[PDB]
Amino acid sequence: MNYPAEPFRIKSVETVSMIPRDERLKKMQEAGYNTFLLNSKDIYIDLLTDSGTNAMSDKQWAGMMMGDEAYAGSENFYHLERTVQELFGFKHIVPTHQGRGAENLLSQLAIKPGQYVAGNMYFTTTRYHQEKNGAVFVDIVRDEAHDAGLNIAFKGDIDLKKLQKLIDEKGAENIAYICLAVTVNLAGGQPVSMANMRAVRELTAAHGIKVFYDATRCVENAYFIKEQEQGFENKSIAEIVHEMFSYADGCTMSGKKDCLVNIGGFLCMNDDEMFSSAKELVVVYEGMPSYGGLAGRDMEAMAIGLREAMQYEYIEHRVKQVRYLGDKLKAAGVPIVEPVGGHAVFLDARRFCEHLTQDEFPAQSLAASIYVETGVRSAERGIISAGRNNVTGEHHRPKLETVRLTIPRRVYTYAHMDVVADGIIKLYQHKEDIRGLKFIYEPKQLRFFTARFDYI
Amino acid sequence: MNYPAEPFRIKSVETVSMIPRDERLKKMQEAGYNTFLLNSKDIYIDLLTDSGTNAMSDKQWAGMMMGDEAYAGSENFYHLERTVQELFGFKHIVPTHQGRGAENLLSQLAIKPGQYVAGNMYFTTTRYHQEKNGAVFVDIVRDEAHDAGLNIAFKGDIDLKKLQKLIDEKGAENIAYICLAVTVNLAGGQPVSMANMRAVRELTAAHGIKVFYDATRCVENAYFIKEQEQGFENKSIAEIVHEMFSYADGCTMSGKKDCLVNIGGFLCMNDDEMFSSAKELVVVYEGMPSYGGLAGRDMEAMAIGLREAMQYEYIEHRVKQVRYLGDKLKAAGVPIVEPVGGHAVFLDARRFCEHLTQDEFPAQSLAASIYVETGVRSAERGIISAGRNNVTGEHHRPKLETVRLTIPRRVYTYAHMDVVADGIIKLYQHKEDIRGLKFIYEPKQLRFFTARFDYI
Amino acid sequence: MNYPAEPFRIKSVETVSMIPRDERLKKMQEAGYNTFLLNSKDIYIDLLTDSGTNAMSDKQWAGMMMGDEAYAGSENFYHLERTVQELFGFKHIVPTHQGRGAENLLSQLAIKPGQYVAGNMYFTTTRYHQEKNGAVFVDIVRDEAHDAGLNIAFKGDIDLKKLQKLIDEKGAENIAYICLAVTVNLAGGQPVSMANMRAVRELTAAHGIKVFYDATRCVENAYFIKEQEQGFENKSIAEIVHEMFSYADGCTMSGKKDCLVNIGGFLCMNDDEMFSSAKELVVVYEGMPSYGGLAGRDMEAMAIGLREAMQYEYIEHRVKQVRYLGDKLKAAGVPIVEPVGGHAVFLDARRFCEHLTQDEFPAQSLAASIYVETGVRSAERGIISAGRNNVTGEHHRPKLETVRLTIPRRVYTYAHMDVVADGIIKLYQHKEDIRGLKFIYEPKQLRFFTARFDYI
Amino acid sequence: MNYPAEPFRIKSVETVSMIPRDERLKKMQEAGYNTFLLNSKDIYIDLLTDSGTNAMSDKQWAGMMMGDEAYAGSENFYHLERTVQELFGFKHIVPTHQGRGAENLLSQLAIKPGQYVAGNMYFTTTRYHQEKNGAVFVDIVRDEAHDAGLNIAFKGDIDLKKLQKLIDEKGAENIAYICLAVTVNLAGGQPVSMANMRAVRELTAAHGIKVFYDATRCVENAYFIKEQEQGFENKSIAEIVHEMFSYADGCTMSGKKDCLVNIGGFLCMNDDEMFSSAKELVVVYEGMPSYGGLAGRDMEAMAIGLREAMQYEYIEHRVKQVRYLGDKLKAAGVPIVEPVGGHAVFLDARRFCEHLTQDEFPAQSLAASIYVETGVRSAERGIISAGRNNVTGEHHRPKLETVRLTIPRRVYTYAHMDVVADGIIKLYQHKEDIRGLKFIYEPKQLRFFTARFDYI
Ligand SMILES: CC1=C([O-])/C(=C\[NH+]=C(/Cc2cccc(Br)c2)C(=O)O)C(COP(=O)(O)O)=CN1
Ligand SMILES: CC1=C([O-])/C(=C\[NH+]=C(/Cc2cccc(Br)c2)C(=O)O)C(COP(=O)(O)O)=CN1
Ligand SMILES: *Cc1c(COP(=O)(O)O)cnc(C)c1O
Ligand SMILES: *Cc1c(COP(=O)(O)O)cnc(C)c1O
Ligand SMILES: [Cl-]
Ligand SMILES: [Cl-]
Ligand SMILES: [Cl-]
Ligand SMILES: [K+]
Ligand SMILES: [K+]
Ligand SMILES: [K+]
Ligand SMILES: [K+]
Repeated sequence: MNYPAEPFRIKSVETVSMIPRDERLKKMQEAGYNTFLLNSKDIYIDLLTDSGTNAMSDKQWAGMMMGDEAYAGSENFYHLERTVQELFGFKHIVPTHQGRGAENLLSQLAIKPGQYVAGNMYFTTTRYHQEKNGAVFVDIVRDEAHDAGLNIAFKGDIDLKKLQKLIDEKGAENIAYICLAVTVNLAGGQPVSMANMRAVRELTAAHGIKVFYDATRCVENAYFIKEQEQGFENKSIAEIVHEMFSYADGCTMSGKKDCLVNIGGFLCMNDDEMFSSAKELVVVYEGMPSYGGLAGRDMEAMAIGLREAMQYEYIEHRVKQVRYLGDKLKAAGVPIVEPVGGHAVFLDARRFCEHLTQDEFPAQSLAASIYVETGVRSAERGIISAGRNNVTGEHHRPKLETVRLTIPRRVYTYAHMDVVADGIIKLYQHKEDIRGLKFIYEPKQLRFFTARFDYI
Repeated sequence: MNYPAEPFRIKSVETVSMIPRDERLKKMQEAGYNTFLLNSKDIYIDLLTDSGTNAMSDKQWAGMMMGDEAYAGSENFYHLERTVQELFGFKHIVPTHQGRGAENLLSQLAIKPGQYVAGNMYFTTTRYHQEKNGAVFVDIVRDEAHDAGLNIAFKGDIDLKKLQKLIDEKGAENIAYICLAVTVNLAGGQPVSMANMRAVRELTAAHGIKVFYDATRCVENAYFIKEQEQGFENKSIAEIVHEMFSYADGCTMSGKKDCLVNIGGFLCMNDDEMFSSAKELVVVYEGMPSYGGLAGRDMEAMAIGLREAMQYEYIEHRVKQVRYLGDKLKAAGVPIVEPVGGHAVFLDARRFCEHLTQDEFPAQSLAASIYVETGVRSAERGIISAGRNNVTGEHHRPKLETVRLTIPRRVYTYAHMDVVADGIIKLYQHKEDIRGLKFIYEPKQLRFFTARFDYI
Repeated sequence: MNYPAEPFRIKSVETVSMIPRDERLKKMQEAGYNTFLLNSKDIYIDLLTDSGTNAMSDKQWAGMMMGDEAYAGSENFYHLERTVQELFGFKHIVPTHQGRGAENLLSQLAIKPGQYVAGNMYFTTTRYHQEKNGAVFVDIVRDEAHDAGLNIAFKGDIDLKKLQKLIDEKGAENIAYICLAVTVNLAGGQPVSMANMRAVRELTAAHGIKVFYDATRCVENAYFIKEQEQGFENKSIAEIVHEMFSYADGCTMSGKKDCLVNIGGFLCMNDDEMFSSAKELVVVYEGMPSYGGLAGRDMEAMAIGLREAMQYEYIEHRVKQVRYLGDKLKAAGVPIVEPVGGHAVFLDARRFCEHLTQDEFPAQSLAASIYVETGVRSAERGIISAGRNNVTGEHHRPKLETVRLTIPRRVYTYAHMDVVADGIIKLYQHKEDIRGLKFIYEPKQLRFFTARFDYI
Repeated sequence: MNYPAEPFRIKSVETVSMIPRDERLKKMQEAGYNTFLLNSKDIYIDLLTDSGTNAMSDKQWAGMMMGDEAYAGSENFYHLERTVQELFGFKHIVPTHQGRGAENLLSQLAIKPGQYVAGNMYFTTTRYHQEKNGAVFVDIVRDEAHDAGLNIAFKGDIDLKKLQKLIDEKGAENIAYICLAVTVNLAGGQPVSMANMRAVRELTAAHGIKVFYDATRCVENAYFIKEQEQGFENKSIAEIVHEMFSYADGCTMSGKKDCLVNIGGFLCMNDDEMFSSAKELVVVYEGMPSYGGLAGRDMEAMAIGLREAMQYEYIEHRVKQVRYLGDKLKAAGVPIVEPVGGHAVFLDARRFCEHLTQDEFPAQSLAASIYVETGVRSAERGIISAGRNNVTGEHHRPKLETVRLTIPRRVYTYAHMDVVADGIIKLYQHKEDIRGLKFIYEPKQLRFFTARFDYI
């Protein structure tokens, strides 16, 4: 209905190139049919992740010239701190070099073994850090989130009856915290409504339960709220973002997503004692409370980017660029998760590869075939990424078996999207040629980053 | 492909203001309805010129960090010198801060007063430096080049009969040189064939006449040759460039055009004694022969960009992006100069606004309307820019009353082109509503730069 | 020459300023009398640490423009990898965001709880990661390293008899590894001889014991070998470095020291299995095996800086600039650790404050006093940094109770060193006025980074 | 005997080669014993000029990432405009790519055939543009300026009697303007007093005569005023600069000197009519009035740097670093121009090599020897640069036969100065071994840059 032009100009460029199909085939076999193991120079359009692949602005790069590299008390730390305090409203901030650094801190601090962490689906590293510290993870997202072809708004919402049932069955004091993610990545980058955030806050508060947001794509989320939730039409993105976090006790953020940077994240909290504990731990893994495993210039760039993300036209274009790709795939009949989310289009590999069972890793193989036929790199987001259940030793078997076409922010154009859509539409015409995979090498956790496979 | 995807990704972005229509209207009126008085900060898409507005590459910006700022013997100078010798095949090079710096040097070195300089049309600064040093300019472009709507290939070609005629009516000894421009800006960015460059070289050499290229858009020109001149389909852009200059005795270059930089130019020649004399003169106006009024980093950026310009996919996309805008305008019935040239689309503001007389400044108001409706700045290239006749006091009346949509290299997308086209097309549907202008402040010189207007 | 000029020019600058004494006193109080808690903007000359505070080169800032920010397979990773393979000679490399990220990995991978890690003294984070994974740390440095005034060469050498005794008493199978640090920071930056490294490799290999170097100041170390170990005087820094690591099974390194960067580190090993295991773990804490919690641009800068550090004139100047500062203090009677080490001058606070006992934290108070009187920040390196013995709950009581005047690489001049020395000399004249401190806030590990104190 | 520490620390370094003496001799030979022909890569300490060789700040480099490269109405133009209007107090500013571009403009604008332009000595390019436009030059500096060893304050002052004399003999209507330079370069960097600027303005104003400054080293000049002129002890650098230009009708500025940039200049004036004419001409030679042959980023850097220059500690250190080298040379008995100027030390090569006559080029040979012995490049500033008087074909015979040790701003340390001094002193102690030179290649004009020599 609307695909706006880029609300910015190109200031500098990076060359892209395609290698022949025959070379891509060798590369893909070299990589054990795992797109995560391919090499950057062999990729033409790199949709592996929107993590840390974003284009910075001229103002960010100006800040990159103004790094105060002091070991302690860098002025760039104070700019970051004031910016996050202003925009998110949390009392305290601890920088980390990226998101999983903050998850490591939060999980060590806030989980006793045997407690439960509940959330609206999960991100791989987030769940791993919860479980590594002794938590049992419980999925409390609404059922609709797991239905790929279901086109409803705010699919990321928590089901308050699931949360209430967990409380009734396990007791509030045995829930370490709720991890509320905005947006919800596995559902396709699906937003959570303000009404749901408020409802979750009221119920958890009544039971003394803490709520930490996974804030990684919170600006994308705020845009969906402005666009679709009644009563927010006229509120600014910044106001919506500030209200969202008013319903939380803290957050983990990978700045490498919505803060428009190549590195960076942080942990926020309102509680003073937790803040003191977090500082005692940040020095073990990351660095000082005033740099957290980041150079000063990166704290600067992250401060500037988070503020830039609040510009309405930027985030509207960001999200509608993704929608353009998904709209084009859907109009051609390629099966995708719906509605399109904020950061990626998720192909529905279960439908794309109906000739394979999920045990033959259709998402992983489709990702491989897309690179072979198009030079586009995408991510597996199904049974491989979901990992092994620690308790049963068997695959987690998510209902969503998808391939993620993940869009870095401010990097590509609509013409690049057309390339991506065309090549996937042409692969769809011979989708029965996609072969099942088996493991030849499986890491003990987060296996999808470096596992190797062979064709069945 | 008609319209290829960009053969690069965005490395960094330039922040723009997405100023709405009501505010653009206020800004346009405060500019005296003169786009030259607009502030850059208030412009979304700036098509005033392709000069010095290009986006550099990551490699060029790496070069910007390696500026050897020494007054003499800079490594960056030696890199520029080697690059230009390699790619253009001239013996000697003298850097200048931009094209008209080299034009100053060439016209002082190579023109004895009274001599003739003949070229395929002309450019403002180039002709001015010729005439300033006593030359008489003669236009030897083919008659077709002055027919704005005639769509023929290699429209910038010289008419060899005109050059022969000049030689017989004036004598070769009285011709300082032939100024062969590639492309021809005033015809709309029209290319010159290799066959024509060969023919021109042959005739002149037979009479001892020198040929200096105005080379500012030589790479665009090279693309047209690869695309459309029989025999060159399989030659690389570099091979075409090197052959082109092999038919010249030297050149003046604005790096600000096809060397993909924001400042920079140079003078090349093969003659040892002209070179000695250029090195004396460059000290007067520009700088040392080893930096030419450029920072070392800029010599570096220009060395790198000129070589990046040789990449086929880059220049193909550069030219086809301009063609896309022009094609889209032409399909909607918008009157343009044809065929579309390499760097810009020229709107025929006379036909656009037939209901206005030339004295009511149709090009100038159309330009103003374009900004109001889209945030796009465009250049009046008609009666206002032609200046006033001071002997008679009436306007100089240009044959071409145009608005120039000049496209910087690697800055904009096809979606920006759609903003431009869509907005001009809507203005075309209501062309009768475009109001004439009248002066309210007219300076005596450079009136295009600071004049102010009110609607009649 | 005893004090060579800088083997480089200044490319860009950062202003320095001093706030008045009365304001510094307030700042010192607000900081709990812990220099680690002061803010950068309040520091005149910041000698807190040489960690990450280095000035990068033009070549490094060129690489900073060439960040390939791909999530997997960045070109910058492969540059780092081949640079470290070339210069250190290890088979495999895993990037980490800095040194303690590498330490986390090594200690988790190579320690069975109950085993011993033996080393020539220790760095705080290194030992903490050893202990938190269940090792007992054993100091096997030669006795002389603990004798502040004893001016002998290669104070950092392991005592082979101490190592053999540990083997005899505890069994080789109960030794997780030997952590051999080059230089040895706590002894004052004291080098290890190539003969010692050889002897250690011969003994350990016969017992099946692995040796991992803490390579963080290995280039400083190499310089001392070149300067003072007979038969190396005309070998290149690079040769020496490569031979040093030929005696190791791997290493941890903080690039923020001798790789001349503001962020960055890595883990190296020769063993194939351990490498596979390291990659399974890097994704939990840091990131992919091909970015390790760094931006692409940072792997690039680190690759470039490590190679720059091999330049003899650079490392000669670096080390002799520290010596200059130590020579000036010593000549004026200020007590220092001797001989001066590679990266810092260590004030002997035991002799500076003979009126205080070590239980009164003379080093912590001397660092506070230096800042208040001069605006120079320096680090406690005594009883506070030594930490708390977790078994008995008592302070570790190091013989060395020192203050570290830590020199960032390529940042300051000899004139700055003169200012530092003059201010400390003047303080020493009223040394009796320095008051003892006591804890008011003690973190549970690594307490020196954020502890707060008050005067006794 | 105050030599302050640098009021900045090193943010980034420039890589340098330090080739040994035997290779420097080889290079010096290949260069024809002319230091202007040496390559930058072969020089350790490059004191050829303070022009465009300065180190910029982090703030300037952040400005470099904020280049608004628009052809008209760039934010960087507006920032430069308001900054110069503010700090110099002129009504109108026209940017130019460097000083001699502005001189071209001023001389074309303000000189009528046959008029006189009188100044306190002259600079090469400034006087050339004056004469080229029909002016007759007249030196009205005080006679003292020409006496090298005369150590008096404000040596650049104009002699009011000579000005009154010129007026009486020639008539004020035949004087185009007084060209007053601050500092006076050819006298050795000698300052002009506020008293003299005031008196010059008074006398000229009495006769309706214009005064235009050469402002290139106006900040250095302001420092001398602050340090030494009674009435200005308590005035800031900025207040002094602003008062200085209040005694002028306009100025030409090379930003490559006291604006702390690598490229840039401008033309200032108060007269509305001359401004309009200057805007007409700037288009011919430089660019639009809105960029003047500069990239937007450079207008930015120059705007930032002019303001930085006003910082007392910066300019105090700048001047006292030059003074340090001069004082060390004079204490060793090396003959120099006195007092030491703002930007350079001038060796008196006449006395240094009193065994040679001027016609044997003692300054040129000394410069050669300085480089061979230290890797310092310096500028011949004597008979060779004076040039031939080609009316007669003989050498011009300046009273000042000098070698200029020209100090770029913020690039070097006092340790570098010691390198320079130590080597020159060693040379001085066997100054008889310096061999005379003779032309083997002389150009007709500007022989300083390309002439080549051999030992007699
Ligand atoms: C063919 C050709 C050129 O195209 C060219 C640059 N073209 C301009 C600049 C420009 C010049 C005057 C007024 C305006 Br309005 C705008 C443009 O905007 O099209 C030059 C000069 O080169 P230079 O600008 O580097 O000195 C020489 N020959
Ligand atoms: C007083 C004063 C100057 O000193 C000056 C430049 N001064 C140089 C450069 C320089 C070096 C060698 C030959 C030449 Br010829 C020139 C120097 O080394 O001292 C200029 C021109 O400014 P510009 O260089 O920006 O055009 C105007 N006035
Ligand atoms: C990417 C991500 C993370 C982890 O962030 P990193 O910076 O990659 O460690 C956590 N949660 C979500 C929802 C993410 O997308
Ligand atoms: C600085 C240091 C470390 C830790 O590295 P970080 O990058 O600070 O985490 C480890 N060992 C030694 C000897 C060090 O000096
Ligand atoms: Cl992922
Ligand atoms: Cl000149
Ligand atoms: Cl420390
Ligand atoms: K520009
Ligand atoms: K740092
Ligand atoms: K990245
Ligand atoms: K320069």
